[PDB]
Amino acid sequence: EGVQAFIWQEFASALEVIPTTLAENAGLNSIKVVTELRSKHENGELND
Amino acid sequence: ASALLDQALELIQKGIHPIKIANGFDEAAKLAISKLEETCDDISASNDELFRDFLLRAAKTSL
Ligand SMILES: [Mg+2]
Repeated sequence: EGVQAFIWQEFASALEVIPTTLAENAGLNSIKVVTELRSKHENGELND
Repeated sequence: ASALLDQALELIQKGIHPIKIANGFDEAAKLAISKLEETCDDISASNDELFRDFLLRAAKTSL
């Protein structure tokens, strides 16, 4: 909460760039890949 | 316009097609003007004493 929260949030949004450019090199819809990759990572945890 | 071009930019580096964004903006512009219309106050339902005031209030604003 407060100020130093928005920073972390936009930091977590940044790290997501590696999977994006990984997928965009593969010619995939990087948005579709990540939305589904985060969704599967909210359950099946550390392997997706 | 510039922030809209900036908001597009971030979404492009994400890997999204521009035309689908531009389309995605216009249907999102049509929902903004629609809420404004349904919510905007009106000076037509006014008497003569209160219409010449609202016109001053806008004059004030712009100045
Ligand atoms: Mg003005």
